[PDB]
Amino acid sequence: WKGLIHQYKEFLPVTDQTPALTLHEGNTPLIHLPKLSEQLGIELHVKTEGVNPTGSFKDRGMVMAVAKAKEEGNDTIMCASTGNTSAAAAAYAARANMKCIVIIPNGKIAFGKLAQAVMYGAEIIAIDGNFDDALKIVRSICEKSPIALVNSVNPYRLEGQKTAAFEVCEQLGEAPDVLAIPVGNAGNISAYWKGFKEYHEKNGTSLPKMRGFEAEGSAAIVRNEVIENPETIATAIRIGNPASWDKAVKAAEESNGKIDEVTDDEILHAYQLIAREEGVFAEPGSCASIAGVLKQVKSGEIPKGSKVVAVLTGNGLKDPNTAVDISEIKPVTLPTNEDSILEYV
Amino acid sequence: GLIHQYKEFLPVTDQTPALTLHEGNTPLIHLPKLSEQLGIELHVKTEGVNPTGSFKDRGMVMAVAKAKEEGNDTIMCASTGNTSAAAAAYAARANMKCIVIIPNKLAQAVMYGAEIIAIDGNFDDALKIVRSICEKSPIALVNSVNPYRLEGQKTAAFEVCEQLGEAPDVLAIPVGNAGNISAYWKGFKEYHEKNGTSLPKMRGFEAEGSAAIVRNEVIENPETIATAIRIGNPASWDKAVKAAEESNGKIDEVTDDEILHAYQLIAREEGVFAEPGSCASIAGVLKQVKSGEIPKGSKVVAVLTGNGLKDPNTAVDISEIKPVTLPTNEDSILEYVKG
Ligand SMILES: Cc1ncc(COP(=O)(O)O)c(/C=N/[C@@H](C)C(=O)O)c1O
Ligand SMILES: *Cc1c(COP(=O)(O)O)cnc(C)c1O
Repeated sequence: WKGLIHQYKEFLPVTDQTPALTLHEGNTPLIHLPKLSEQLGIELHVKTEGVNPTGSFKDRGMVMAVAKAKEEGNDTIMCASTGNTSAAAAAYAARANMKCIVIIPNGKIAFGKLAQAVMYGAEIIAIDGNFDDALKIVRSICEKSPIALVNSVNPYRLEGQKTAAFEVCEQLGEAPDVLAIPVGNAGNISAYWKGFKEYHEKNGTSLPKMRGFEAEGSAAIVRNEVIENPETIATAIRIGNPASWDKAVKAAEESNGKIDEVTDDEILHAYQLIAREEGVFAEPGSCASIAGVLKQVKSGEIPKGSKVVAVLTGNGLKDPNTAVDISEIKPVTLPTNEDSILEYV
Repeated sequence: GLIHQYKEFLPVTDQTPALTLHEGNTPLIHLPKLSEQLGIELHVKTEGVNPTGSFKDRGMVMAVAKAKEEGNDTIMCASTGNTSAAAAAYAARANMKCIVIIPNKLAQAVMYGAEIIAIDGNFDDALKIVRSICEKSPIALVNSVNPYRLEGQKTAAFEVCEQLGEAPDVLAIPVGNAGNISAYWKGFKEYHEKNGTSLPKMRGFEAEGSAAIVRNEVIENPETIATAIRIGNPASWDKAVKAAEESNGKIDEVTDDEILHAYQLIAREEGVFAEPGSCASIAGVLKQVKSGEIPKGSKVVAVLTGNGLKDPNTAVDISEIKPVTLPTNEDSILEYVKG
């Protein structure tokens, strides 16, 4: 396995002049969750994108966007980020010998992502505004500067991210009934749908129902209005004006899917559920896909017996502070005695 | 699944459950820029992509699968580090309880469902009581003395051979308790005798403040920023020594400054982020290339044992890249961007 550009070049806008950039991204596990599957009465798998080199699915788009930006002659890339896009941008820039400038919302990106941006060598600019404010600035600057924009409005980002749908079909042996996915800036749900349509066209696989889930306090698509003050403890998807809004809606309509919302309480519960029941640790915003499966299994929007693939978009180590916060452990102190300890259990 | 992939090398029976979190098969990444600068062909085995973020997962999936096979219903260890996280995730995946005993970060382990119990002793007291409990109950001990952890961990050497297409000249690897260097060596020997691959020189690296094997003396209070390898009395000490001996290798030491320098270097130059303890393998490669013990033109695999996200505090603390705080205003941001 030598990275996405090599593996899927047949589906990518790459030429012999594209730099052979890779951090061995892609090819992530599709993990069957038999306990949750039996509890829910469905066949549930998780695409664990936390295994990608910078710990999220953003690596898929970033390797494409950075390579094309280099192929186009740039020495500098820029993005706004809730943390995972900036971490991917900074790593691939470092790998590609390019400068990386990132604009992040002060106090609103997970601590692991800040460590990454710092430990990849990005020029980090923190603003008092939110992600939506940062993206507006970054797009404005890149219109007027010799700096390549690598946010998801760069179409090369979606070309890389659609490979995830290719893998899901290859790993499941068929397309799933449901692709459940978190929605922040909405590029990823759009990319998966493009991937499923291209695979349907080339290989005959069926078309999943695209089921996206915003966080309630940032569910701009669900509310059908721009959210000027989005909030959620799942700061990855704390995004109130998704730049791929229309593409996401088109993906739900064309796939007979839906973009739904889940509450923060529901997110945190799914967050603990997969770690406790299956040994799978994903960051809170990723667990919106699992909260969404729980919500729609109950309502019947996901019927029993469905083959469901939920995307866990980011590693749980991205956000140590949420895990520390909700896992209040005040361990009992016991005498050093076999009977004391065994009896307490 | 690692157990499935390598069952011919593993104590797998028809009764072994198919336990997996899809650990293993981790990337082996060529570092072309560092390679050019050093005059070697340098690859890194990036074990931080394992499920809990450490190579430990290799050994824990094997130990827990065997524990479940025997009919235990609980896993127990005394630890606070990556061991506790790995044991707890595989316990949860195996549908088993997990108990961690600590002397008076654990959040990941607790997320996986580990029950934390503190005792009024030191870590030695904790390991002693864990062993006594496990000897008398259906609670399996998964501290480092559990042999199945070495068996699991040896698969990393099989992967390196299959990923390179040959054994490397040099396997550079951190040494904490020294389980890992012995697992890799055992794996190379088995792969050599079965498939004809060559035998690498095993090059282990301790942090100088915790370098018990290098100093040939138990270090009572070991020190280093690299918490993963702050082990003052390596449990697999002699096994590691014989591994370096059988393989014409060496166990060496690196300073914290060297570790931190490698830490920052692989991240800035190659986009590869590993936890500080892991970067001892890179610091040692730098040190032994400069000393000629790694000759120019060697094919070298350095093992990056853990995810850099394991330790965000060191990353921020030691870096001089500090985020600059700017008004939400394009003009002031453009002017800084040229500034
Ligand atoms: C972990 C995680 N999950 C889901 C999403 C949302 O995916 P989307 O709908 O935007 O394609 C993000 C987005 N992170 C971006 C916005 C960032 O890091 O800047 C994310 O980091
Ligand atoms: C456990 C660990 C080590 C030490 O490996 P040993 O087998 O004890 O020599 C090094 N780095 C990380 C990240 C670890 O988890």
